[PDB]
Parts: sequence; C-alpha cells; structure tokens
Amino acid sequence: DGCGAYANSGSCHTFLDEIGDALKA
Amino acid sequence: DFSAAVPFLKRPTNLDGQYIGDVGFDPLGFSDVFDLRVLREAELKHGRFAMLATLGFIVQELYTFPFFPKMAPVDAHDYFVKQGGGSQIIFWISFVELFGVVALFETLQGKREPGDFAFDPLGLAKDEATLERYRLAEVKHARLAMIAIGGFIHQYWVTKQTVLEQLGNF
Amino acid sequence: MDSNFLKYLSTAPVLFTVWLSFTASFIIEANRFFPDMLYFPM
Amino acid sequence: AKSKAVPFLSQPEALDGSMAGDVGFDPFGFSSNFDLKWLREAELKHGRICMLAATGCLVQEVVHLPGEAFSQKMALNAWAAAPRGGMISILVAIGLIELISNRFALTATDMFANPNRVPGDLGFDPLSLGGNGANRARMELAEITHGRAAMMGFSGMVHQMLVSKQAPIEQLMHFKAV
Amino acid sequence: LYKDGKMQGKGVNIIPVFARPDSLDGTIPGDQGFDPFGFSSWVNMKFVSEAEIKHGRLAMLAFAGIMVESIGISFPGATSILGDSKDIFEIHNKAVESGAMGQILLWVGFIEACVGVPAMNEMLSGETSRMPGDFGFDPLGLGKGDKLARKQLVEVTNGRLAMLAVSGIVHHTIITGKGPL
Ligand code: CLA
Ligand code: CLA
Ligand code: CLA
Ligand code: CLA
Ligand code: CLA
Ligand code: KC2
Ligand SMILES: CC1=C(C#C/C(C)=C/C=C/C(C)=C/C=C/C=C(C)/C=C/C=C(\C)C#CC2=C(C)C[C@@H](O)CC2(C)C)C(C)(C)C[C@H](O)C1
Ligand SMILES: CC1=C(C#C/C(C)=C/C=C/C(C)=C/C=C/C=C(C)/C=C/C=C(C)/C=C/C2=C(C)CCCC2(C)C)C(C)(C)C[C@H](O)C1
Repeated sequence: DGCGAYANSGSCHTFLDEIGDALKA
Repeated sequence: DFSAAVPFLKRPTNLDGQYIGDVGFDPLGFSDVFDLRVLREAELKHGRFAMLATLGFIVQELYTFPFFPKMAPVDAHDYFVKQGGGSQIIFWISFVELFGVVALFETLQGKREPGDFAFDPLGLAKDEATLERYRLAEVKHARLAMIAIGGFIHQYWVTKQTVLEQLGNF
Repeated sequence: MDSNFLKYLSTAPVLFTVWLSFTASFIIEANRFFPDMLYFPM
Repeated sequence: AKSKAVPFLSQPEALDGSMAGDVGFDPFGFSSNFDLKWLREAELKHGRICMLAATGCLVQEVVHLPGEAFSQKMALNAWAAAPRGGMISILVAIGLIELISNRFALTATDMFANPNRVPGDLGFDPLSLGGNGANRARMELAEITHGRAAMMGFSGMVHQMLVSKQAPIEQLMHFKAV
Repeated sequence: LYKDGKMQGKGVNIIPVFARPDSLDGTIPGDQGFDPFGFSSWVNMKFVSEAEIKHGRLAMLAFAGIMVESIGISFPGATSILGDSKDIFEIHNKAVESGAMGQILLWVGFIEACVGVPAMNEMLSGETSRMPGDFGFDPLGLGKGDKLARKQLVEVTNGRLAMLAVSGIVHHTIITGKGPL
C-alpha cells in the first residue's frame, strides 16, 4: 500500500507499529 | 526406628530416605496406600506452581506491563477470564501437561525420577552433590511457597490489600 | 499407558460406547451448526 | 536411551535416526502403535499440500488470474468466489493424481505391498534434480523441514484470516489487535 | 604472540568467581575461561565462535559509523536528504525513507547469502577445514605468520568491547536524547 515497515503516520498501522505502541503506552 | 522430624511418631515404612527432603513426616499414612512417585510428582508440581505464584504476586504488583490495565492479581484472574488471556494460559498449561502425563507414565515404570524433567539449559548443577543440595533447597522452597501462596491470597481476601502495602503498615 | 489397561479399553463394550458416543456427537454437532436438513440443497 | 528432542522421555522404539528429520520426537507413541511408512507418507503428503497451500496464500494476494471471480485477496473469499466447476475439476484431478500416483495401492492394507515402494517416493522427479548421492539425505531433511514449517504457517494463516477477515500480508500491514 | 597459558589456552580464567569448565578446549581464540552457564557443553563451538566474531565485526563497524555520524563528519551532499541533525535513530529512519538502507540491506544480505551461508554450512559440515571467521580477506598483507594471535585475540577482544560500547551508546541515546560526544 505504498507505506513502510515502521514509523508510519496515516492509514498504515503495521505489526511492528502495534508492537511499538504496545511497549510505548 | 522412629521418624527424624517427629520423634514420638514411628518412621513410615515407605519413607526410607530415597527422596531428598525425607524426614519421615506422614502421620496419616498417605504413602502406605498411594504410590510415592505420584505423590512426589504432585508435591513438586504444586510447589513449583506456588513458587511461580508467589513470585508473580511480588513482581506483578511491583511492575505491570504497559499493554494491560492495572489491577490486583485476584481481580486479574476474573478480568483475564473475560478478556481471554487466562484461557490462553490454561490452554498452554494443558498442552505442557499432556507431556506431563507422558512423563508421569514414564515415572510409574521406574524409568524417570518423580521430579526430573531434564530441564537445565543454564547448567547450574555440575556434579552430584550440588544437585542433591539443590533438590533439598527446591523441596524446602516448594513447601514454603505452598504455605506462602495461601497466605498471600487469604490475606488479600481478608484485608483487601496486596502483600507489600500490608508490610508498610500493620 | 499400561498395556492391560489399553487391552481393557479395547474391549467390545467400551469401544462400542465410545464409538457410538463419537458418532452421536458428530450428528449432534452437524445438526447444531446445520439444522433442519430435510433435503440435500439445490 | 533418552529422546533427543524431549530429554525427559525415553527414546521411542523403531526410531533410530535413519529417516530424515528424526530427532526422536514421538511423545504419544504413534510409532509404537502404527507403522512408520504410513506415518511418513502421511506426514510428507500433509507437508507438501501445506507447502503449496502456504505459497498460494501468499501469492494469490499479489498475483491474480484475470477476471472478477479471481480478484479476492483473502484466500477464504477466493475459495467461494472461484468458479465452482473449476474447483470440482480440481477435486477430480486431485483424486486422479492420488489414484494413479500411488499405482492403485491407496489404502492402509495395500500401499507399500511392493517392497521397493519407499515412503514419500512416488517416483516424482520431473527435472531429475535428485541425481546426486551425497545431496540426498540433506534434500529429504530440507523437504521435511519445509513441510513442517509450511504446516505450522498455513495453520496460522488460515485461523488468523478467520480472526481478522484480512489477507495475510495486508493483515501484517493493517494490523488490528483483538 | 599466542601466549597460551597467559592470555588463552587451558588454565586461564579472567573472572575466577566462575570456575573454568572442562568443555573449553583452548583452541578457539578468545578462550579466557568464561562460561558460567555451561553453553560450551552442548552447543557447536565453531558456529557460536563464528557468530561471536561476526557480531563483533558488525559492532566495530557500528561504533565507527555511530561516532563519525554523531560527531559531524559527513560525505559531500549527504547532509541534505538525510537531515542536518546528529541523532542516530532519526538518521536510520531518514535513510530508510530515502531508500539508502534498503540498498545497504540488499547488498549486505546478498553478501550474507551468497558466500556466508555456504561458508558456515561447509565449515560446520566438515568439507573445507575452514576456521570460524576465516573469509580469506587480507588485501593489504598485514598478517602472515602473526595470524596465530596478536591479530585474532585483539580482534575478538575489540569486537566484544565494541558490542558493549555500541549497546551503551544506544541506550544512552535513548535515555538522554543526545548522541555521544
Ligand atoms: C507463539 C505462540 C503464540 C501465539 C501465536 C499466541 C497468540 C495469541 N495470544 Mg498468546 N500465549 C502464548 C503463545 C502464543 N499465543 C504462550 C506460550 C503464553 C503463555 C502461557 C501466552 C499467553 C497469552 C496471554 C496471557 C494473552 C495471549 C493473547 C494472545 C492473542 C493476542 C491477540 C493480539 O492482537 O495479539 C497482538 C500481539 C502483539 C502485538 C505482539 C506483542 C508481543 C509482546 C510485546 C511481547 C511482550 C513480552 C512477553 C511478555 C514475553 C513473554 C515470554 C513468555 C512466553 C515466557 C493471540 C490469539 C492475549 C489474548 O488472548 O487476548 C486477545 C492475552 O491476553 N497470550
Ligand atoms: C528456587 C527454587 C528452585 C530450586 C532450588 C530448584 C532446583 C532444581 N530444579 Mg527447579 N524449578 C523451580 C524452582 C526451583 N528449582 C520452579 C519454580 C520451576 C517451574 C518453572 C522449576 C522447574 C524445573 C524443571 C522443569 C526442572 C528443574 C530442575 C531442577 C534441578 C536442577 C538444578 C538447577 O538448575 O536448579 C538451580 C536453580 C537455581 C539456582 C535458581 C536460580 C534462580 C535465579 C536467581 C533466577 C530467579 C528468577 C528471577 C528473579 C526472575 C527475573 C524477573 C525479574 C522481574 C526480576 C534442581 C534440583 C531439573 C531437574 O530436576 O533435573 C535435573 C528439571 O528438569 N526445575
Ligand atoms: C494447495 C494448493 C493450492 C490450492 C488448493 C489453490 C487454490 C486456488 N488458487 Mg492457487 N496457487 C497455489 C496453490 C494452491 N492454490 C500456488 C502454490 C500458487 C503459486 C504459483 C498459486 C497461485 C495462484 C494464483 C496466481 C491464483 C490462484 C487462484 C486460486 C483459486 C482458483 C483456482 C485456480 O484458478 O487455481 C490457479 C492455480 C494456479 C495459478 C497454480 C496452482 C499450482 C498448484 C500448486 C499445482 C502444482 C502441484 C500439482 C498438484 C502437480 C504435482 C503432482 C505431483 C504431486 C505428482 C483457488 C482458491 C486464483 C484466485 O482465485 O486468485 C485469488 C489466482 O488468480 N492461485
Ligand atoms: C477435460 C478437459 C477440459 C475442458 C474441456 C475444460 C473446460 C473448461 N474449464 Mg477446465 N480444467 C481441466 C480440464 C478441462 N477444462 C483440468 C484438467 C483442470 C485442472 C484441475 C481444469 C481446471 C479448471 C479451473 C480451475 C477452471 C476451469 C475452467 C474451465 C472453463 C473455461 C476455460 C477457459 O476458457 O479458460 C482458458 C484459460 C486458460 C487455459 C488459462 C489458464 C492459465 C494457466 C493454465 C494457469 C496455470 C495453472 C497450473 C498449470 C495448474 C497446475 C495444476 C495441475 C497440473 C493439476 C471451461 C468450461 C474455469 C471455469 O469454470 O470458468 C467458468 C475455471 O475456473 N478449469
Ligand atoms: C580491531 C580491528 C580488527 C582486527 C585487528 C582484525 C584482525 C583480523 N581480521 Mg578482521 N575485520 C574487522 C576488524 C578487525 N579484524 C572488521 C570490522 C571486519 C568487518 C569488515 C573484519 C572482517 C574480516 C574478514 C572478512 C576477514 C578478517 C580477517 C582478519 C585476520 C587477518 C587480517 C588482518 O590482520 O587484519 C588486521 C588489519 C587491520 C585491523 C587494518 C587496520 C584498519 C584500521 C584500524 C581502520 C581504522 C579506520 C577508522 C580510523 C576506525 C576508527 C573510527 C573512529 C575514530 C570513529 C585478523 C585476525 C581475515 C581472516 O583470515 O580471518 C581469520 C578475513 O578473512 N576480518
Ligand atoms: C545495554 C546495556 C549497556 C551496556 C552493554 C553498557 C556498556 C558500557 C561500557 C562497556 C564497554 C561502557 C564503557 C559504558 C559506559 C557507561 N555506561 Mg553503559 N552500558 C549499557 C547501558 C547503560 C545504562 C542503562 C547506564 C549506563 C551508564 C554508563 C556510564 C555512566 C556511569 C555509570 O556507570 O553509572 C558509563 C560511563 C549509566 C549512566 O549513568 O549513563 C550515563 C547508566 O545508567 N550504561 N557502558
Ligand atoms: C520436487 C522437484 C520439483 C520442485 C517442486 C516444488 C514446487 C518446490 C517449491 C515449493 C514451495 C511450495 C515450498 C513452500 C513453502 C511454504 C512455507 C515454508 C512458507 C512458510 C511461512 C510460515 C512458516 C511463516 C508463516 C507466517 C504466518 C505463520 C503468519 C503470517 O502473519 C506471516 C507469515 C506468512 C510469515 C520440480 C518442479 C523443480 C521438478 C524437480 O524435478 C523435482
Ligand atoms: C478461589 C479463587 C481464587 C483462588 C485461589 C487459590 C490459589 C487458593 C489457594 C489456597 C491455598 C494455597 C491455601 C493454602 C493453605 C495452607 C495452609 C492452611 C497451611 C497450613 C500449614 C500448617 C498448619 C503447617 C503446620 C506445620 C508447621 C507449623 C511446621 C511443621 C510442620 C507442620 C506440622 C505441617 C482466585 C484467586 C484464583 C480467584 C477466583 O475468582 C476465586
């Protein structure tokens, strides 16, 4: 979908972003 | 002749000292009717559960994962019933317990010790004597933690406080 | 598994009861998830 | 005397390291009650189907056949959206491949009747890539390891598609916790 | 010099509170009697030795890159796209988004897959008598007979120190928000 693996701001929430938000809460 | 721990009780005939931590304490004669391998497997499983439970009661109130809400462990049981994590933990414990059933069947044939799961990846027992010592330490800590987990949960049930806040005042 | 206990489990009444309960559980779950099958659907 | 994979259990009988992937892992004693040839043939068949199935579950998202009926990125939608006569043809062709490839010996009483019939050796080598002797054992080990990994992966993808209603790659890109 | 019995070999223990295991042969460079958890008893020593050496060399290159990119040395034109800041994490993210680190990943993975995987597999299988970390790379000709040690031991020790240094520097950058030096 034209986004990256990590550090995406928009309509792209990857598994790595979910992991990172799970640690950063 | 007599039991080493209770000097006025006779030594139980099946408690001959083959299992580390034996002080001849069995006044009800549970070892006289039931297989001692099964009893030692049950003792060690209950004790390891209690050790992990007591360590969880200390740490799980010292620290809590950011991806979970904060609550007491007794209320955490009821919460994780409904969220679904407790079902996952029960499922994985059951999955390991199937091979525990197989290990117990191997124990009943005398081909496996009642506490040997052959789990030593950090190699902490090098020779025999340290392993004998660590068996005595494990059995004593098992019995101690079996008492201590019931203490922790029943004290929460009466005071509605976790251990470390009861330590600070009364 | 004790071989004598397995041989007892292999007896006709035990296996009969287990197999008929297993078959009944198939029919019960099939009628629970796909009820009212009077016909083969076209 | 002890199993290498499971060190607290004794080594399962008839397992002696001869077959590929043999680490003595049979805690339930399946090889003590059933023959190893049928178990190996079944394991290879489940693993090969899961290799093709995992590759399909990954490829169908990126690449489709032309047409509306083949445009479902999620494989469980592609099961239903594909034309029915084609899938019945697939079923019949799989049946014929089973029928001739096992040489009319299809059951637990007649497959391996020929002593030359080897578990997982259907005689299938279209490009003859197995014409090298010292590669052979490593090749069977790699095949069974790919099959086992594919079985676990395909199980995980199907049930995660059931949970998430999303095709696998975009489920990894558009992840929503339960 | 190899200094067997002073720096390496049998009988040398740099942390004597954990006794030297019998499993260590003393042939491997960097064997200074430190295996408290007894991993050498059951792992394959060649594989973990090559893994230690490769992790160490990666950490050396990481330390050199981190220090030259946090101090301020840059290639011509490299500041513009990758940001005129000095923070290594944001440098990673900007160079990923530019596409540079994908290109680095592609070529490092191509190098890893093409000769690294066969070297490790043939080294473990016993087909070449190749030593761990031996990729036959000596362009300038600096070790010929001094290869026994004063090259191997100093490389593995600097590798381990680089591992610790890079870990420390990264977690300081995390806690402080400012790169080293
Ligand atoms: C690899 C095997 C595996 C897999 C695939 C799963 C899959 C799942 N588990 Mg699970 N689990 C497993 C093994 C596994 N479990 C084991 C062995 C245990 C211990 C007995 C548990 C205990 C467990 C609990 C207690 C809970 C789950 C939950 C879940 C669900 C999470 C849904 C979601 O959005 O996740 C999103 C997942 C991520 C974004 C990944 C985050 C990973 C974090 C950051 C790791 C943190 C470190 C962790 C604590 C280390 C544990 C080590 C320990 C195993 C020794 C999912 C069905 C949860 C659930 O059912 O609710 C939906 C839940 O509450 N699991
Ligand atoms: C302190 C209690 C204790 C002790 C003394 C032992 C002792 C023993 N266990 Mg045992 N065990 C315990 C608890 C304990 N166990 C628990 C709770 C479990 C369940 C997980 C097990 C599960 C288990 C299995 C499955 C097996 C053993 C085996 C053994 C024997 C091998 C020697 C060894 O490695 O142990 C030495 C152990 C130690 C020195 C303990 C080190 C603890 C360090 C300090 C870490 C503490 C945890 C840390 C604080 C948590 C970090 C979290 C952070 C937030 C702080 C020995 C008799 C094996 C056996 O009998 O075969 C030979 C075997 O197969 N144990
Ligand atoms: C387990 C195997 C398996 C199954 C059941 C399916 C099932 C399906 N695929 Mg599929 N696929 C698979 C593997 C599989 N795939 C693999 C491995 C690939 C990568 C090459 C693909 C690539 C693929 C594409 C590109 C498309 C599908 C599509 C479809 C759907 C419509 C049927 C069709 O047109 O087939 C098409 C099948 C192919 C193009 C290739 C099939 C090749 C298989 C694996 C045969 C090879 C082995 C064969 C049995 C010979 C071995 C014999 C030996 C054992 C003796 C259907 C749900 C279509 C769809 O609905 O899109 C979502 C579509 O457009 N598939
Ligand atoms: C007996 C001969 C025969 C006949 C007369 C037909 C006739 C038909 N088939 Mg059919 N089919 C056959 C054999 C036959 N098939 C066999 C042996 C298979 C393998 C199981 C299929 C699989 C199949 C599928 C999956 C589909 C059809 C469809 C169709 C219809 C439209 C085909 C068309 O115009 O597309 C012509 C287009 C092409 C030839 C392009 C195909 C691209 C390549 C071949 C994809 C690669 C797949 C790969 C080779 C699979 C390997 C597996 C195999 C070795 C087992 C038509 C009625 C389609 C349908 O019903 O649509 C309405 C449909 O979805 N068939
Ligand atoms: C401390 C550094 C160091 C040392 C002493 C060695 C030593 C050795 N390596 Mg090795 N290596 C290193 C780092 C090092 N390596 C790194 C980082 C990599 C990854 C690129 C490699 C990759 C590598 C391969 C692929 C091979 C070797 C081989 C060898 C052996 C023979 C070659 C030789 O004598 O090179 C020693 C020569 C030097 C160290 C040259 C000096 C270069 C200077 C120090 C660069 C300084 C740049 C800069 C100023 C750094 C500081 C930045 C800071 C100020 C910010 C020998 C055991 C070969 C062998 O046979 O292995 C057994 C072999 O095949 N190494
Ligand atoms: C990821 C793990 C990790 C590793 C492997 C690792 C290794 C090394 C090495 C070895 C080559 C050196 C030379 C070194 C350097 C220093 N580290 Mg460092 N370090 C790690 C992480 C932390 C954390 C969490 C802290 C910390 C600190 C310091 C301090 C400051 C004073 C002190 O020791 O208190 C100095 C000088 C503490 C601090 O105050 O940081 C400012 C602190 O809290 N480090 N560190
Ligand atoms: C025999 C040979 C033949 C050859 C042949 C055949 C065609 C060989 C080619 C084979 C293919 C089919 C092998 C497929 C492997 C699939 C698995 C490993 C992918 C697993 C991913 C899993 C583990 C993971 C997963 C994960 C899941 C769990 C969660 C997800 O969120 C993410 C993810 C997806 C990452 C030829 C034709 C050459 C002829 C020759 O003469 C003889
Ligand atoms: C129900 C429930 C839950 C629960 C729960 C749980 C986990 C309950 C656990 C209860 C436990 C572990 C109780 C233990 C009691 C121990 C006693 C009385 C020991 C006595 C020892 C003596 C007399 C020793 C005597 C002796 C002494 C002094 C020394 C010499 C020897 C001896 C003579 C033996 C939750 C939390 C999951 C929530 C859920 O929603 C509801």
